[PDB]
Amino acid sequence: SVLTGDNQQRGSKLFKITIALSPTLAHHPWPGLDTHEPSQSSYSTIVSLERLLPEMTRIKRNGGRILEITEGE
Amino acid sequence: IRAAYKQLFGNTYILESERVIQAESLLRNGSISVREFIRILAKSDLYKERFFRCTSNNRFIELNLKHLLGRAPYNQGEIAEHLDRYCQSGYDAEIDSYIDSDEYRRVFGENTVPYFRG
Amino acid sequence: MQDAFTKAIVAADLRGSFLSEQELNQLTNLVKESNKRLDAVNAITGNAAEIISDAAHKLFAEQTDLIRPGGNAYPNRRMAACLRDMEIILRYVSYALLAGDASVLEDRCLNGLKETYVALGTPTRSVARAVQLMKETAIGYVNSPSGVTRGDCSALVNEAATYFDKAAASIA
Amino acid sequence: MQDAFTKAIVAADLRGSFLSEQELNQLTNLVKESNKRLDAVNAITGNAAEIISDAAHKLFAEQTDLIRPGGNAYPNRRMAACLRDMEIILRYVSYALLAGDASVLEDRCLNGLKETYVALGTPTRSVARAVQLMKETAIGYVNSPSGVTRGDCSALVNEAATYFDKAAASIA
Amino acid sequence: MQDAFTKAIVAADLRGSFLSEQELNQLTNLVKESNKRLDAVNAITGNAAEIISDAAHKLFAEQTDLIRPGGNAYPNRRMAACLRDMEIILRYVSYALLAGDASVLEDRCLNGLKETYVALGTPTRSVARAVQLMKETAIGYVNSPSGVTRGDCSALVNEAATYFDKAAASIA
Amino acid sequence: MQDAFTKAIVAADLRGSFLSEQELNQLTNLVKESNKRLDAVNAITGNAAEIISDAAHKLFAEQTDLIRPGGNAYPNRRMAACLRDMEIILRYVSYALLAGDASVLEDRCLNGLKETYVALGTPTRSVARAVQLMKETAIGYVNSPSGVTRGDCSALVNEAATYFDKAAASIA
Amino acid sequence: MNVLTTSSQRGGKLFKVTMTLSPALSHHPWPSLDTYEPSQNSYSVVVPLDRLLAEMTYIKNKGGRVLDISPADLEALGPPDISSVAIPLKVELWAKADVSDVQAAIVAAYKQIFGNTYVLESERLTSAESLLRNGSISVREFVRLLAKSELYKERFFFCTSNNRFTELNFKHFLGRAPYNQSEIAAHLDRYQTFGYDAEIDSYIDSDEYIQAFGENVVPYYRGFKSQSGQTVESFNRMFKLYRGDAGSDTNLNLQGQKRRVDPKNLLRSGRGI
Amino acid sequence: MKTVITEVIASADSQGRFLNNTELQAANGRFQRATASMEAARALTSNADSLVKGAVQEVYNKFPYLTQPGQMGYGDTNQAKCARDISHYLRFITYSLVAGGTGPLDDYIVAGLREVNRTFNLSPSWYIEALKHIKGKVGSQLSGQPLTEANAYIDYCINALS
Amino acid sequence: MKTVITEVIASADSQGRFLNNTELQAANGRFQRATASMEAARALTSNADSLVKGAVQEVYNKFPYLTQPGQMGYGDTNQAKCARDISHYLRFITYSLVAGGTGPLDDYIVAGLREVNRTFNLSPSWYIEALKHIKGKVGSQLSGQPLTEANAYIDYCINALS
Ligand SMILES: *[C@H](C)[C@H]1/C(=C/c2[nH]c(/C=C3N=C(/C=C4\NC(=O)C(CC)=C4C)C(C)=C\3CCC(=O)O)c(CCC(=O)O)c2C)NC(=O)[C@@H]1C
Ligand SMILES: *[C@H](C)[C@H]1/C(=C/c2[nH]c(/C=C3N=C(/C=C4\NC(=O)C(CC)=C4C)C(C)=C\3CCC(=O)O)c(CCC(=O)O)c2C)NC(=O)[C@@H]1C
Ligand SMILES: *[C@H](C)[C@H]1/C(=C/c2[nH]c(/C=C3N=C(/C=C4\NC(=O)C(CC)=C4C)C(C)=C\3CCC(=O)O)c(CCC(=O)O)c2C)NC(=O)[C@@H]1C
Ligand SMILES: *[C@H](C)[C@H]1/C(=C/c2[nH]c(/C=C3N=C(/C=C4\NC(=O)C(CC)=C4C)C(C)=C\3CCC(=O)O)c(CCC(=O)O)c2C)NC(=O)[C@@H]1C
Ligand SMILES: *[C@H](C)[C@H]1/C(=C/c2[nH]c(/C=C3N=C(/C=C4\NC(=O)C(CC)=C4C)C(C)=C\3CCC(=O)O)c(CCC(=O)O)c2C)NC(=O)[C@@H]1C
Ligand SMILES: *[C@H](C)[C@H]1/C(=C/c2[nH]c(/C=C3N=C(/C=C4\NC(=O)C(CC)=C4C)C(C)=C\3CCC(=O)O)c(CCC(=O)O)c2C)NC(=O)[C@@H]1C
Ligand SMILES: *[C@H](C)[C@H]1/C(=C/c2[nH]c(/C=C3N=C(/C=C4\NC(=O)C(CC)=C4C)C(C)=C\3CCC(=O)O)c(CCC(=O)O)c2C)NC(=O)[C@@H]1C
Ligand SMILES: *[C@H](C)[C@H]1/C(=C/c2[nH]c(/C=C3N=C(/C=C4\NC(=O)C(CC)=C4C)C(C)=C\3CCC(=O)O)c(CCC(=O)O)c2C)NC(=O)[C@@H]1C
Ligand SMILES: *[C@H](C)[C@H]1/C(=C/c2[nH]c(/C=C3N=C(/C=C4\NC(=O)C(CC)=C4C)C(C)=C\3CCC(=O)O)c(CCC(=O)O)c2C)NC(=O)[C@@H]1C
Ligand SMILES: *[C@H](C)[C@H]1/C(=C/c2[nH]c(/C=C3N=C(/C=C4\NC(=O)C(CC)=C4C)C(C)=C\3CCC(=O)O)c(CCC(=O)O)c2C)NC(=O)[C@@H]1C
Ligand SMILES: *[C@H](C)[C@H]1/C(=C/c2[nH]c(/C=C3N=C(/C=C4\NC(=O)C(CC)=C4C)C(C)=C\3CCC(=O)O)c(CCC(=O)O)c2C)NC(=O)[C@@H]1C
Ligand SMILES: *[C@H](C)[C@H]1/C(=C/c2[nH]c(/C=C3N=C(/C=C4\NC(=O)C(CC)=C4C)C(C)=C\3CCC(=O)O)c(CCC(=O)O)c2C)NC(=O)[C@@H]1C
Repeated sequence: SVLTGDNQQRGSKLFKITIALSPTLAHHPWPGLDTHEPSQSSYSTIVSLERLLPEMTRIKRNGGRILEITEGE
Repeated sequence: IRAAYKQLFGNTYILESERVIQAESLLRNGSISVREFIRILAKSDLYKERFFRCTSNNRFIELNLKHLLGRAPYNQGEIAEHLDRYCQSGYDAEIDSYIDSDEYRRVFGENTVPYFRG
Repeated sequence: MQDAFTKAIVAADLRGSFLSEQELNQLTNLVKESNKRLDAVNAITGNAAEIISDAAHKLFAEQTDLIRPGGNAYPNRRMAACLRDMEIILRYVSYALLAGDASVLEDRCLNGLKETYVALGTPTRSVARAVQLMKETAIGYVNSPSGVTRGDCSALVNEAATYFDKAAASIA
Repeated sequence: MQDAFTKAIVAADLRGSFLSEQELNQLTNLVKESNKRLDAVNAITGNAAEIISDAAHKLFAEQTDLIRPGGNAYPNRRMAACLRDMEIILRYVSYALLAGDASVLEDRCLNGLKETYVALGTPTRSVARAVQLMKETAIGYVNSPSGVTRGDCSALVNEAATYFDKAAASIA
Repeated sequence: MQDAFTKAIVAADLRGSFLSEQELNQLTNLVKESNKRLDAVNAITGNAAEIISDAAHKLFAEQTDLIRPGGNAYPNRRMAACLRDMEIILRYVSYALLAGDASVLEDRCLNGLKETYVALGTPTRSVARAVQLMKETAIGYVNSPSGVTRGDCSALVNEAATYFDKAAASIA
Repeated sequence: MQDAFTKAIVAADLRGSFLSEQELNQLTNLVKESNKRLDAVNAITGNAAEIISDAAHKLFAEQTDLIRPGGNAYPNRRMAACLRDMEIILRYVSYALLAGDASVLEDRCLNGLKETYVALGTPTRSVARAVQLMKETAIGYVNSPSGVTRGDCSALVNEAATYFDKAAASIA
Repeated sequence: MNVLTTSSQRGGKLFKVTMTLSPALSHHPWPSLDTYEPSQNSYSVVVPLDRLLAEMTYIKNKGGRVLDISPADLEALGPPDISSVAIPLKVELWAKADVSDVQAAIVAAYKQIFGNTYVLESERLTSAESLLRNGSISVREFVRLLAKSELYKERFFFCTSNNRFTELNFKHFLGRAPYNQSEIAAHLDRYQTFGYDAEIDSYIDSDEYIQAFGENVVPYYRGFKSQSGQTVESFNRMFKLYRGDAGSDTNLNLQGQKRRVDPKNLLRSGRGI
Repeated sequence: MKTVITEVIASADSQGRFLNNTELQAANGRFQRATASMEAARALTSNADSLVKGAVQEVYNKFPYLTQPGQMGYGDTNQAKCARDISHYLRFITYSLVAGGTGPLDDYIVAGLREVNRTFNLSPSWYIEALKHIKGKVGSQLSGQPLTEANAYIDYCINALS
Repeated sequence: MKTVITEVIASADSQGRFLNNTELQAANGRFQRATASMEAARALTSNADSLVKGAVQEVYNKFPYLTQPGQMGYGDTNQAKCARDISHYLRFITYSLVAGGTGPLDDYIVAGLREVNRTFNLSPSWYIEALKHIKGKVGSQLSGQPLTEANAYIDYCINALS
């Protein structure tokens, strides 16, 4: 997801992260085994440095792994 | 119920018809304080039409003061105080005033059948 | 975030030194201008609605197609966006103007703006145009107010311009 | 949710039986009226804005204080709420009218409503009043439309009333 | 119940100690003021009827609606209550004033008052208003009496105020 | 939220009137004291850590049991809480002091505090005690600072007290 | 307690009154010291409007103090219908959402995030809304923005106590009502050191939020249906947190922010800390 | 309600930190300014009436048709209202000067402005003129900072209305 | 970084609104104060060194054992460090005066203070003394508001350290 401007209102250095997506991370609200999105199997997000560590750790315990990390600017 | 009837009634016979079932209902339920149960009695037509009509104003005052509380009336003035009420306010208030009086509350105030502590 | 003061600090920090006396004198004088600085901002904020309204009229008189079916400003929905956007940009610019620094503007606002516009199919050119239109109107007020002590605001006026322009450029 | 049909079902279910023939004939007839029913709804929705606008005017002509400082409809902010509220109630009423059942109205709207109003210090009395004001205006339209095949709508009209009234009552 | 003296005692008790000499000197001086204290009370009680009467007039001149059909002070029955209430509050305040302590007022009077008012739909705001109206009138007398030895009562006057205010606040 | 100024406004609003000249003069003078007001706050904030530290020591010297096995301040975990709490209360008090109004304190800090304490089994009395202990220490600083222009702060000092006390009372 | 009749024989509006009982008010008929029965530590009386005055004076003259008075009509009203919340609905923002689908999510969010509470047009946030519908922000990220927004702080956190704010937060971010004292504690500690922002972040970050409506699903009421690791009492708490539909979390009402869940109830479910 | 003082408290509160130097600086600002603010309020309060008359009037000159029968400007009730309303605007403005924040304005006037106006078909335009005319008059009785303050607030509404 | 100016922008930004009068008032405050702030900074900057020497020294008097072998205060390396460190604290303080906010302090010094100190077994106490001693000296070279400002910031650290 291309950042339109700095996403986050609270301010710090922002770093784009691209993740392969587990079904669990973005379960669809559907009967039977949940399925992550068809279009995005690689959700890309802009995160503040402070939140970076939490985001990454949550990503890590979920099945999906960081494809790449890029600074957001 | 058995006791309540006796103490507030003359000890006069009470027929099953006479007994008010709606007040008796609610005791099992809760939601009626026993002092409030006793209020329902006497607010009853049963007591007013009989034990109130026949006797003179003075008579029922003494008999209330007996039925609701053991004491007979200590002084002329306090009997007079209720007599002021007769016209001053509705009868229901005056009887309500007795159970609302302090000593009714002080002894056997709540959750207690009145007794002839006299 | 950042602003004029903080900035100078940061620089000093990396050298590992106390602020040079010379450098203080930048800030000392900056303070003196405050009053001027403030009024400038006040003027913008006071006229905000208008500035935009105005700029828009002119924008649409020029590029008729934007408002025609198939254009980018059509229909209502889109139009609305376009107005909102202009405003935003303005808002930021103001912020900067107060801070005495581009940063805030660049970071929160301008960064990624171009790309957005591109992805949407919004014509970046026209956006830029609008920004300028705004610029001129805005300056108009900054520079011609009522009840203010008469004096020279040029210094501030130009800095204002620059901000507008950084905007224009990075969008374009 | 619930409505006329579903309702009858549910009842039948608890008895454990197929629908009584008698009961079918309630629904059979209900169907026949549909067309009428529908137009009724249509009339409300069509005039919505007005219904409210109107009712309000009259509400405020009556209870001047509501709009005076210290009243409940003052200041603007509050006023707004009060308008919004009226609308909502209306919205629901309509819904009910279609369903052929109070439920939706009771459950979504009237549930908790009194208590809210109480906690706020909103005077329940006045609210109720407004509801009625609305009622009368609304009926006005339901009952006097244009271009519709002429017939008797009373049956529907009264049911409409009832809904309004359930509202009035439970609020009050 | 409680009052100034008793209070100090209680505190001392929990520490498990005799009264500190310092603390005695609070009470010693408190005694000295008695005479002043008393007259203050006397003034209120003496003018009671009036204080109320007055406050009411002003209350109703301000909030006309209270006395209009649909208001809270209408009809007679209600009006009566409202008057009675004011009085009560006053009565208590006085009590406190004598005691030299808020407690009595809080415990017997203020506790639960708000909630009552709420349940009834009585507008707490207006009640509070009345309390103040009373306050001012009352002070009026406390502070301007006849035949009393001339001196400074401020200390007492302020304490009086506070009591009124605790009332106003907890109701409101 | 609320503060001294806003408050006076609100009152005026309900009367429906422009501010009384008398009333302005309350605010006018309030302004004058600002400087004093501020320093007071500054003093608290400056000494914060200490105030607490101090109060605690004294609290625990008095009520030995709190720190004994089975008491409420034991073990560590609990102790921590107790410290944290004190701080919070303080923080708020300060806030109020600046605002020139209890409100802020009452709403976010005090309201429901008692009940919490009760539910937990924390002994309300002891909490209250701590609050006072704090009070005295705090005033200590407010009233004896260094490098400040010497004058009378009493007015502020007392208001400070009151805040502490509202706290003490509502907890207790 | 349930009150059986709304009005008395002679027309009057019955009012429940709750008082902390005192030994003088009620006392057993026993030798030794007078003791009020334990079960009636809190005692509820139902009285006509007329006697109220005299009934309460007496209660307060004795050691009794009035916990609360409620009109009997509001009382002895059903527990709120759970119709709408029994099955919440669910809102999913698909990538490449149509202009309408984006609008639906926004409206749904504002509902659950801010409770029934109404959001004025001025109050509503254009920038955040703008970002969704171009891509770039998850529904989850929109949620974050809203909690961080002053609107939310002014309503929930700034008026009420942080004990209030935590459950208020639980409900908005997760359907669930708080289970156990521990959760309330934990959040308060987090607030002290980390500050507001980190506490807000924790809820959205938490796996429970991820496990149900993790990303691009507006939050819906998980409470009012059985959930994993949820104490039965929590379900009952939900009824206290959620009153009806058209009932909102309001700083506006008299003493507006208070506790829906009494602290003792939390302690019942779990204690240890 | 938004005033300088309330905000800093709020911000301090959110972060969970004591009021430090940062905030006090801000507060100080509010207080220093007040002297000018206060002056302005005293000036408006005094001339209130006259300003109101002049404004109401103006509006009619600007929009003659309003005074014609079957219009909104027509019939005394409406005129009374029109007067009342403007009074309000003024009232609040004063408030805001004194409070040292837009707060008062926001909560009474601004929030919900649109919908009110929509549902009763009040054209923002009108109010605006009122204000402008006012602004012009105020631009005589006041001067220097007092004036500047007056403007700020008056405008703030113009912008909110439009 | 947290300064008066940055915050108001932030708050304005969050709400999504222009800087109105409210915020400007605040800003003004910061600027008026600056003159005093700036003065203070010039005074500290000049006497830096001397303050540092005095402080370091003090610490050792206060905690003699530090200078004994096998301790932290012992051996020049450590002394050098000790000096360096205090310099820093000072440096930042100046910064903060000029910036008109705690910002600089927060981000350099305060954030992560604890853990650093824990892992290297630096006792906060020490630093504190340094500061206090400083504060005392500063309490001569400065006076009036300039002084007051100096204190505020110095303290702010004391509180953060403890
Ligand atoms: C069956 C004919 C063949 C097959 C299917 C299969 N799929 C998965 C896993 C996934 N398949 C999808 C598909 C979709 N993504 C979408 O968003 C949509 C709708 C728009 C669809 C239909 C996705 C996303 C997944 C990943 C997550 C999931 O659990 O579904 C599997 C299992 C893969 C695994 O390792 O778990 C299978 C078997 N693949 C075959 O082998 C069949 C020939
Ligand atoms: C108006 C002068 C011109 C114009 C505007 C326009 N914008 C969009 C869509 C968007 N523009 C923005 C703007 C921003 N991105 C940011 O990051 C910020 C600051 C935080 C802003 C102000 C964004 C995010 C969008 C996309 C979503 C939206 O609803 O705005 C459009 C519509 C494009 C679409 O199809 O969505 C338009 C028309 N473009 C023109 O044609 C004008 C010359
Ligand atoms: C510049 C574009 C135009 C201009 C500005 C100008 N302003 C002043 C002086 C002041 N301006 C203000 C205004 C504010 N100070 C504040 O604190 C706030 C926020 C509440 C504002 C809006 C103030 C107080 C002053 C000082 C006193 C005064 O008004 O004179 C000057 C004078 C020089 C100076 O630097 O102070 C000037 C020149 N005047 C122009 O001619 C430009 C069109
Ligand atoms: C208008 C007829 C009268 C009036 C109403 C009024 N209501 C509020 C506030 C609220 N009212 C509601 C109502 C609803 N919320 C819902 O979602 C629904 C049904 C689904 C309804 C009908 C609620 C929840 C609120 C709280 C949120 C809010 O404040 O907007 C007020 C505002 C309270 C205040 O004092 O500020 C008002 C004024 N009051 C009158 O004066 C009219 C007689
Ligand atoms: C009743 C309140 C008033 C009224 C209504 C009325 N309508 C009809 C008949 C029809 N009306 C409709 C309208 C609709 N049918 C739909 O499916 C929809 C939604 C898409 C609408 C709005 C239709 C189709 C009919 C049938 C054809 C026709 O118009 O004749 C009647 C006649 C009775 C009947 O159809 O059984 C009536 C009475 N007219 C009044 O006089 C009332 C004031
Ligand atoms: C008068 C200033 C305002 C007003 C008051 C008002 N009160 C009632 C009814 C009651 N008010 C009370 C009063 C008290 N209860 C207590 O415990 C105490 C202290 C001992 C007080 C002050 C109570 C209990 C009642 C209910 C029973 C009663 O008979 O009073 C009403 C009438 C309520 C009704 O619905 O009729 C009123 C009007 N309301 C106003 O209009 C004034 C602003
Ligand atoms: C204070 C609000 C006003 C005021 C009072 C004032 N009173 C006194 C002195 C006395 N007042 C009393 C009155 C009483 N003492 C009692 O025991 C009773 C109940 C029967 C009353 C009503 C008494 C006995 C005294 C002492 C003798 C005397 O009357 O002078 C003073 C003098 C100072 C003192 O403290 O004694 C004053 C000032 N005077 C004001 O100016 C206020 C308006
Ligand atoms: C210290 C003087 C005394 C003490 C305090 C104490 N408190 C707790 C537990 C809690 N404290 C609170 C209180 C607050 N939350 C807030 O937001 C505010 C301001 C509005 C306060 C004051 C809360 C919520 C808790 C419960 C959860 C938590 O611990 O965070 C304890 C711990 C007891 C326990 O088991 O929870 C203690 C010890 N107790 C003493 O012994 C001192 C007399
Ligand atoms: C009261 C507990 C103590 C006290 C205070 C006192 N202060 C002044 C004067 C000023 N104090 C300040 C302080 C500030 N102003 C600000 O803007 C800020 C925030 C950055 C602060 C901390 C200022 C600037 C002044 C004016 C100049 C001066 O210092 O005198 C006085 C003087 C009287 C007056 O202001 O009218 C006093 C008395 N004095 C005491 O007795 C306590 C020590
Ligand atoms: C003693 C081991 C501990 C203790 C007890 C204690 N209790 C009270 C007060 C009351 N305790 C009761 C309990 C009962 N009343 C009943 O009727 C019954 C059973 C039928 C019980 C068991 C009650 C009701 C009271 C309050 C009123 C009363 O005394 O009747 C106290 C004193 C509290 C007071 O202020 O009166 C105490 C001390 N507390 C201790 O110190 C021990 C740990
Ligand atoms: C004057 C320029 C024009 C005018 C105005 C007018 N207004 C209304 C009705 C309302 N106007 C408002 C405005 C306010 N009322 C408030 O309480 C506030 C906040 C303090 C404002 C800004 C509102 C809310 C209403 C609706 C309710 C009401 O009765 O006030 C009318 C009456 C129209 C109607 O009743 O439908 C009029 C005429 N009058 C003129 O002649 C000018 C064109
Ligand atoms: C002086 C009171 C004591 C002293 C100093 C001393 N410091 C260290 C180690 C460190 N000191 C710091 C401090 C800072 N470094 C920074 O970058 C900043 C922020 C701008 C500060 C304030 C740090 C980070 C360290 C840790 C490791 C390192 O510096 O590489 C020591 C060494 C302790 C050790 O065990 O290594 C010493 C001795 N010397 C004394 O005598 C006092 C105890």
